Amino acid sequence: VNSFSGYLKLTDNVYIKNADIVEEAKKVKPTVVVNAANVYLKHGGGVAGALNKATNNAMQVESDDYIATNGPLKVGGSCVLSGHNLAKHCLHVVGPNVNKGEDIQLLKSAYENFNQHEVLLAPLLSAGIFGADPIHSLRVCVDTVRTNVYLAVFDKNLYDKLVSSFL
Ligand SMILES: O[C@H]1CC[C@@](O)(CNc2ncnc3[nH]ccc23)CC1
Ligand SMILES: [Cl-]
Repeated sequence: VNSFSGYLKLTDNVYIKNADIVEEAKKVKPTVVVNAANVYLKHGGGVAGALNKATNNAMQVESDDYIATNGPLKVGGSCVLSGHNLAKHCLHVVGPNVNKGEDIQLLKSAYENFNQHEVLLAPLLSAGIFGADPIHSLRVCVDTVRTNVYLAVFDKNLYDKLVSSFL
């Protein structure tokens, strides 16, 4: 039993809700919140910009030190950093950005990072400003993640389409 509330159950391990991931994280304080990161951990917009804003830019400050030490992530890769005031940890995961021409096949690799954590609050990877089809992202999530994932979908119209089209 966990404290996630109001989710629709899609499969044994995948759950979905129309919610602002920032507000969900503040309420639940999950062990892991997933960020829709880029390889430079520049949290300018989308989910990343919103999460970082909610940390009063502390996420960005920590991220800049991480990059200065380690260099950029790989597309499809991840790193674990602090969750600041939102969660114990933030798993920064880089899905492919279609608006940069990146290979959508890397979306499966990106979701594999979730399997290193027993329970996560997450957005749909490569959705929104990353330009992928969110219906496809949900399919890859369900077919790749085996740990317990609670998906927050900001857009109510999109949430309803994801549910009604889910096979
Ligand atoms: O087009 C849709 C695709 C999924 C998404 O859910 C991605 N972006 C977010 N997902 C959850 N919480 C959030 N807060 C700010 C941004 C944000 C919405 C756009
Ligand atoms: Cl977005």
